[PDB]
Amino acid sequence: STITTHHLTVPPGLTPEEFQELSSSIAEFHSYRINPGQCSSLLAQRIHAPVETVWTVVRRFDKPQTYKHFIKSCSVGEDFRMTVGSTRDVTVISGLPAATSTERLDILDDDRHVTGFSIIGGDHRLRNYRSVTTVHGFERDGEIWTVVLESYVVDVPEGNTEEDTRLFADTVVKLNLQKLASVTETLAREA
Amino acid sequence: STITTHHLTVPPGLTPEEFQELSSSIAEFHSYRINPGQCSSLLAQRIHAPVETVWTVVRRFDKPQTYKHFIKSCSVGEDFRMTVGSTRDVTVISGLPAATSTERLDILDDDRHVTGFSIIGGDHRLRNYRSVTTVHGFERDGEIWTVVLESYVVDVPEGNTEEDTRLFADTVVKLNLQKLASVTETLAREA
Ligand SMILES: O=C(O)c1cccnc1
Ligand SMILES: O=C(O)c1cccnc1
Ligand SMILES: O=C(O)c1cccnc1
Ligand SMILES: O=C(O)c1cccnc1
Repeated sequence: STITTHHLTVPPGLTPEEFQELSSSIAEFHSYRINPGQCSSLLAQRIHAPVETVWTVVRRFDKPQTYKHFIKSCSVGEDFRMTVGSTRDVTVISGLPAATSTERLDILDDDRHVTGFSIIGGDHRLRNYRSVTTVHGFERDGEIWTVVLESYVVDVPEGNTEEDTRLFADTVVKLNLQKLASVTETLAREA
Repeated sequence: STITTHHLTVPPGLTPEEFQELSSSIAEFHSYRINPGQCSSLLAQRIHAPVETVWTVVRRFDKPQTYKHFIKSCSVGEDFRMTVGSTRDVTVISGLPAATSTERLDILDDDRHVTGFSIIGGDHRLRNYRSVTTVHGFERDGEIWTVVLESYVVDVPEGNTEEDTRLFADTVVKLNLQKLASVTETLAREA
């Protein structure tokens, strides 16, 4: 069993200068104790939009389709409120038949701009997948931008390599972070 | 058995004016005879780059990773030449374990800017999938842009709805057309 080292390595998508400003946040929110047979990754996406514009989208646990690809539908409770412990039933059209992903809201901090979720059921999902997303505001000479960090820990399926597990999960997260950046940059350019 | 109607409907991503200029091309290259249990779709993507810049990328049958997502690797023959009938073995990391997709080059027309392929083997692939991609140059008041059309026909898996089959395939094609547009627009902005 070891502690992940995401705070010691510049993630793809981030400059070293930005990283040095985020060291304590990555230590606090994007560190995991991982066992053999588990892997973990940290991904970053720069967004030319204000933090609260990005956070308003990121934080909608009931509307993953607004920032993620391959979401056919998402159902929550009749009296769903945005509280830790809530679940969502996502139908993912990344293959046929569409898969069910039952996901738990693990963290929601509107002050610190932190959220995260765990896959707790469904079919054809990653085993023991948990992720955390944080949103960070940057300024330089009056210019403003945002950095989104997203990390996960996941079990490596027996019969699969850690290399492929990481390649799959990284590709999904990165593509969704790119959708997040497009959606929020459009809102920023337009509103 | 019917003939598809893609030439009578403006596809998503295309203006009616552009469509009226492409009617004969869609009839020629993007029409299929479909049987019950089959479905077909036409997708469009506008690209702010010259046709030959787009075609140079689109036409590389041996390098799908340059315009498509979730491609872990692509292997061709030792003396692979870009000829109809050639095959490629693509490793697709859209899930675990990665899938093998064996694909046949069906069409390659460098004059008309037409290509297409068929899935002829592998695992966890669509059954009877065939697609055709065409690239078209547009001009207006000196300004130049490109339109890429991509259509497919595919079998609807027994147990799946045509709605979900079309949603899956459309999402993949559209996302890859978006990567094509980013890659070629970057080349255009830079070269
Ligand atoms: O199987 C594929 O080709 C595929 C599945 C999901 C996402 N992208 C590609
Ligand atoms: O965030 C997701 O939904 C996700 C991320 C990685 C892999 N599979 C799903
Ligand atoms: O299973 C998923 O969440 C998934 C798989 C491929 C592509 N996008 C998402
Ligand atoms: O072009 C592809 O590789 C493709 C398109 C739709 C569905 N699956 C794969």
